[PDB]
Amino acid sequence: PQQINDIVHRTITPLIEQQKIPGMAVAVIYQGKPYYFTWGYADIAKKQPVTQQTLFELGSVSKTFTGVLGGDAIARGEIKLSDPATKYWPELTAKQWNGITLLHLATYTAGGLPLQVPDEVKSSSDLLRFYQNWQPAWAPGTQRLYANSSIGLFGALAVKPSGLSFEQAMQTRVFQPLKLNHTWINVPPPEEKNYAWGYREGKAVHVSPGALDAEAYGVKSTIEDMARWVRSNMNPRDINDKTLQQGIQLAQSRYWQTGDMYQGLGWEMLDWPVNPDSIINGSGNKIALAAHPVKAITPPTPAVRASWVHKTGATGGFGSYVAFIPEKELGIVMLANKNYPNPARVAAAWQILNALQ
Repeated sequence: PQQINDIVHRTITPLIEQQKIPGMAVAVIYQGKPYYFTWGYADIAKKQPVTQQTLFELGSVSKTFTGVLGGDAIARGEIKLSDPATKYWPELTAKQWNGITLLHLATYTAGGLPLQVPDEVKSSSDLLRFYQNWQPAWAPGTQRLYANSSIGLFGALAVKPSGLSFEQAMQTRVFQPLKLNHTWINVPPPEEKNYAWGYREGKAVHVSPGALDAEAYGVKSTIEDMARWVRSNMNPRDINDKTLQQGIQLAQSRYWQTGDMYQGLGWEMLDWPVNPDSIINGSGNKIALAAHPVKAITPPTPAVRASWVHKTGATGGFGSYVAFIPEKELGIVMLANKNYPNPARVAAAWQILNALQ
């Protein structure tokens, strides 16, 4: 339908020009079906254009994969969200960890875990020392403070019963069943040809290694795989793998309320129809990174199909966004090789999906 083409070109074209994005890929999901768009260059210098094969850094959109992998392990009976973090990390003996559960880690409510794992942390002993000496600001379950060190630790612990590394657990239990065949945490040598460069202040960059990077911001993927990721999270019931179907549903359950937003595992949700000012303003880092009081939802609300489900992600050189509405079979993936302001991403997505409603 040419309607989709129209609304996308009228929305994304000025976005690209205004934000000076070198390359971009967009998928709209309309009635379940993907429609693809690509602009500009994956590699400016070599004049390599963006394609449907082009790999982008997803940044914190990675956390949605981490949430779903966590859900899958719950469904496997390997972990429970109410389990204490120390149950999977006996060497973590510090006083302050007593009441902190997996749920808290996964939902940024452990009590003030920092945004980033410190650059100094470069070994297993370094990472233990980091968490051993960490001193919470608040009691568990009182404040949401968005943080890589929180959901990152959730991911590393959640796979401990499987006996597999986070990376292999993720590939074998999530990517592979969903045929995300060009989705990587570590881009192998034959695929690096497809790996876009990111651009920051004019320079070409790739995300640097860091502790817990795989769990928090380390996934790379194509627009096609990302379209498949969205369709899967929109309709888990059409997936063969039953623990994965169940994990997908657990990640969209509502564990907390703050303002108009509900916290899932990785995913964040709002009731649909949604107030556009709310998600646009909410996505800006002055709000998104701020500490906010939370309201426990007990029992956690089963995945609500009348939802706006969504996640932003950034690295130094990349900016990504994913949003969908299960009840409407409507969704969008935006991948760009420049990190541009979150509210601009959400405004563009809103205007596209609102026109298609």
